[PDB]
Amino acid sequence: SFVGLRVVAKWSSNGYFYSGKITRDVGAGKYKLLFDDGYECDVLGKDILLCDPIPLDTEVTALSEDEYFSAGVVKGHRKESGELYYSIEKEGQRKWYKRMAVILSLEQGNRLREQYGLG
Repeated sequence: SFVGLRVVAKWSSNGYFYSGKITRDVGAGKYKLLFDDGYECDVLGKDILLCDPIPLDTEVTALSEDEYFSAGVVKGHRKESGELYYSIEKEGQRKWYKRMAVILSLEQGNRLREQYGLG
């Protein structure tokens, strides 16, 4: 089963995909998500990506500490102390981001559904 897996799943009300874990198989292609912020919703398998971590060379949206957002490209993954960090390149410069600071826009997550989606 997919229960217990880390995924990146769409939040339908804004179209963005967020990291979380499947907690239940609701049936018929639907799954219960527990997002990493503690929000929970049912999500269709087609809107769930099996990528823990989000892949190298993927376009993502990085969250900066003052509620700004920007696109960047994943160039690294690191483990430090049981936690995942992403190295994100924007305009030739790389910066590190914690897992919750990296999300996918609708257009960024849709690109991945073929290879990673649970549809």
